[PDB]
Amino acid sequence: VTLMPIDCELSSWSSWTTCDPCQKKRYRYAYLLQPSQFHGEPCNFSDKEVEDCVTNRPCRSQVRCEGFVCAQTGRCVNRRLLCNGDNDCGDQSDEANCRRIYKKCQHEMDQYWGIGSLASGINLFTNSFEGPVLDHRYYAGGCSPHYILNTRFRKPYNVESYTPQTQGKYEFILKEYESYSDFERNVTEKMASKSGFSFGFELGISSQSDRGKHYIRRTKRFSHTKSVFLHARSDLEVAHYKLKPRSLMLHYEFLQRVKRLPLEYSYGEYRDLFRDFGTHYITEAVLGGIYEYTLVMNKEAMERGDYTLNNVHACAKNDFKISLGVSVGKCRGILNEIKDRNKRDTMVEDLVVLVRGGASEHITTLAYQELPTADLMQEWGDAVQYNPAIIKVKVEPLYELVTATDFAYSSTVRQNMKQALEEFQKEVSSCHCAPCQGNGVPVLKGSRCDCICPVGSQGLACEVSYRKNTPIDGKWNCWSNWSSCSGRRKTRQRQCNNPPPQNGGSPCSGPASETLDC
Amino acid sequence: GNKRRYSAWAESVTNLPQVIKQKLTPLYELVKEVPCASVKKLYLKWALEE
Amino acid sequence: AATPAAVTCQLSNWSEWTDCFPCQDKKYRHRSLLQPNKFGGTICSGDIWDQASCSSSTTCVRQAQCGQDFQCKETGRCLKRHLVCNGDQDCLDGSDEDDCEDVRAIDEDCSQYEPIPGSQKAALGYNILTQEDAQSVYDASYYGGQCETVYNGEWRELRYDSTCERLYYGDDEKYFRKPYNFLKYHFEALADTGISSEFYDNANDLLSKVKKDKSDSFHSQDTSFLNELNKYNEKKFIFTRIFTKVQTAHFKMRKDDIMLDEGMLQSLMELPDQYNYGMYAKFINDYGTHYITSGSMGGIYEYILVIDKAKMESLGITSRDITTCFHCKKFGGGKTERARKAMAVEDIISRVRGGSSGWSGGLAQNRSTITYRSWGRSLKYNPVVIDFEMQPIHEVLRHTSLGPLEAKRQNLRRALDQYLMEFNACRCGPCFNNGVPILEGTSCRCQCRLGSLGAACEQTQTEGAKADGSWSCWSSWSVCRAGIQERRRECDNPAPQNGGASCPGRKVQTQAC
Ligand SMILES: *[C@@H]1O[C@H](CO)[C@@H](O[C@@H]2O[C@H](CO)[C@@H](O)[C@H](O)[C@H]2NC(C)=O)[C@H](O)[C@H]1NC(C)=O
Repeated sequence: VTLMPIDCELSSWSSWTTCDPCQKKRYRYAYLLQPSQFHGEPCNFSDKEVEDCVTNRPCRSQVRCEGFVCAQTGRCVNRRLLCNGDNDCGDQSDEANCRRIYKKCQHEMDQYWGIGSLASGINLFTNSFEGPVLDHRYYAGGCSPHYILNTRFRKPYNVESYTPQTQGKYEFILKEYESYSDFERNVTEKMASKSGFSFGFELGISSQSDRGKHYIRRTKRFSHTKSVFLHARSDLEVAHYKLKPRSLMLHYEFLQRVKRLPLEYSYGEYRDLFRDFGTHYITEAVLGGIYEYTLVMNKEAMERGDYTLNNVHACAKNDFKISLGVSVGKCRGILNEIKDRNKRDTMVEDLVVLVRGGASEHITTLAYQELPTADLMQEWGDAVQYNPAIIKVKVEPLYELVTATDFAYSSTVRQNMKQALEEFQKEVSSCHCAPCQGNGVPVLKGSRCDCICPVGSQGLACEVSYRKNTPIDGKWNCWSNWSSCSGRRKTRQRQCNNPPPQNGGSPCSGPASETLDC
Repeated sequence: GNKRRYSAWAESVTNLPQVIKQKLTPLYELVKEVPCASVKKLYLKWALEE
Repeated sequence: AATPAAVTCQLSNWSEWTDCFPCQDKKYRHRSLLQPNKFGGTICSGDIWDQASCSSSTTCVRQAQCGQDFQCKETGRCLKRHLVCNGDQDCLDGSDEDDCEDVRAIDEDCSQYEPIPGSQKAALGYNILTQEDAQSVYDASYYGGQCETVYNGEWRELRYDSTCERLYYGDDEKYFRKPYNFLKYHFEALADTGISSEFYDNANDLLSKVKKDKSDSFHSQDTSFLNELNKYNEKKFIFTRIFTKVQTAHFKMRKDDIMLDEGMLQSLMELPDQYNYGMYAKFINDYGTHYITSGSMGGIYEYILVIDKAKMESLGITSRDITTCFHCKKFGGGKTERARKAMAVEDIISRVRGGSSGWSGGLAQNRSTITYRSWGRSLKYNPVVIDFEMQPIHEVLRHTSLGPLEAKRQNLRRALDQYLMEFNACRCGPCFNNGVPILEGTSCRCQCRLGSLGAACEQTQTEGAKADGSWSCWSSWSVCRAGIQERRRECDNPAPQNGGASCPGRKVQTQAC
């Protein structure tokens, strides 16, 4: 069989760690040794295990709150943020039982459109949003007037600026190429010969020989090649967002999940943390939308035509007359004719379209195969104001949120996150997968790996295509372990997909080998 | 581009204008109202040079 | 292949009644499905599962499932007490909101925002054997007293005030209340389109003619031979594929403290801690083999068109003719034959998953800027679960607020392992011609693609075409004589009929004793 399903493999357990003095629990975990692929069996969702403990030792109490404590959330909030007219808890505790609530933001104020998306962490290795890490609805007062057009906004406490730095870059490149070549010949041969004798002597003798020969040859060959490349792209930018550098108010959920992290290092918990919330958070971003269109046409026609003819004639007549008469007429011929015609017509077309940001109406109409009307591009860019994608991102790793202001043992947790994150970058890399066929890209998807098959390819491994051969791009295998310290080094065999096969495409990226101080 | 589209854009700019011409002042001239402000202003000058 | 025969659906005898469960006053018993009805034949009227009223002679000693937590009367949902009188009915009983003297016990002023539309399907269980929604696993309507909202980026909706001439967008539905079980519900407008189109057309023609003539006359003899062959071959192949995938949401389900649906909760507590296959089988059949924990919400369109045309024509003729003269005699003979064969086959599949019956039908009929735009508009209102990740139904238990449940969880794992290889579609017989076997309840179908007809898709309007094999069901486990057990399966249900693909997976399976 061509395919062979490969089941998930994951390691034997770690040791149990020692009982966590605060969590009164102990932990155990396993590493994903091999993701399941090609419809292999998926492993049980138990790469983590947990146990309860006796309290072999106490630990530090939860960090002192000098402010008010929000009853349900336990958000430590400043006493100036009570009776404020705003919920600063995610709960009414701040405003609960206030004798008088002094509404500061009396006006009608909108939140910045999509601002709460940016409070989500991202998995940088996936570039995909995760659970909320920051609370962008916490205003902590504020109520400075921020306007966009006539619409006035209330900025989150966390956000330093959200400002409509509008810009747009269009780019159109059309390249059409034609070649034709034609070749013909016409060629002809005819030969005729006669020889006869007729004499009187009494006696009479006569002889006649007839020869005719014709040869004809024709050849025709035609090639027609017609090639079109059309790449169009619109980069639209609508707002600039920056997070404040300092004293961020975290989201409750992230706060608590951090609170539950073990003080002893055990990768499984920080792994689950990243899988919930990801690895990084967005300090600065450019918000807008992308449209990108790319069509490839190759039209190749060839014709070949051949004609061959041979003709031969022979007749001979010899007659002797002296009454006596004898005659023979003897004649023979062969005709040969060949016609041979071969024609091939091949058309290969592919299109890819890609859109981000805006309303679904505009997104899909732009997802049709026709280049858009300027009107619909206007309508799309109008609607991107309200539902933009994130074009540019500048990120900081999530551990930079872990701050003593919020968490006991902040340094320890921070360091654990660094270590865990480093291991996480290894374990979640796509390098681990078996190679796709068909120039497919393996996307690791938790414990199993999916081949994103290109346009014109199908099946679990992209094994189905009508194209006989197409360039296969090279893919790195996983980088080696760290070389033992006398200097530090890694290597990549560029092997996992071989770059050369099937008119092999690009070689892999550099570097093939990476070296460092220990 | 169409006369309408250019016209309408040139209208909209009045409400979402960008900075297009500027005369700059060095950022250290703003180091102010902080402890050791006078010293930090020199160290920020040097850091801008760096 | 001639039609296979019907078989009657067949069930084993009843298992014995379970002892009458003290809290439920119910006896239970199960049959096992020894044979579905397969290719027609008598369906079972018997169900696989049966339950009967029975007084237990013993009290519900366990009824005290919860202490300090507030437990609803109707249902074992135990709530953290801040939720009592919190203003939101946190169980179907509503008792947590009953007799609440303290109106200021309400948690927050959230209710103006309605729940995310379409959030309910993310709650429902999934049955991988039938690809059908189950009952709810998650409580889709539970907020835990929290007021997490979600910015609906498509909130814009034109309104015209005739009295003003103002043309404006109505603010309504600018946000949705996120249900507690959703960790995230990222509105994110994406589209990706991919098209390929490949045309291969080849035509070849040959002619070959021989004449061979001899005449010799004084008595007259004259012999002529002709051989001529003409042979035409044409093959025309068109394949085009369009995949346009639109996304509007990414949603993820919390891995912690999953608030099970009330019905699921009850049904779960009713399960015995001892293994009883019938009970857990019923549970899986109700809530599905699998529950979902990752989502995108989207519309999808796919268009596939394949046309093959081939024409082959041949003529052959020979003659030999001969003559003897001076009385005169003439003879001749030879072989001539003529044939033409031609065929064309064409099919299209156009399918849309997305937000309106009218426009999704229209776009299934007719691809255009008009149907793409109007279907995209319709996706504003009725997006669909376009992709999801899932886990076995038993893994929720680890993640529930309840605790270990590990007896139940292991029982459910065993039951699943069985159920997946009892109600498996493989046990419906060979669907020929790439028909899909389906086992619903106790009964089988073959779903036939349009070329095929009949109970097994067996008869075909044309006489033979490439159709793929499929696996038989796994045999029983061997005895494990060593510490290892074996299981065997063959790519013969059906065999690849005309050299279609051999089915890809393992022929042989092996297992720890
Ligand atoms: C080979 O001979 C054919 C037949 O004469 C040529 O094609 C003809 O060309 C004349 C003049 O251009 C036209 O008036 C005829 O209509 C053509 N007939 C056909 C059947 O094509 C052909 O051009 C010649 N090719 C070469 C290379 O000499």
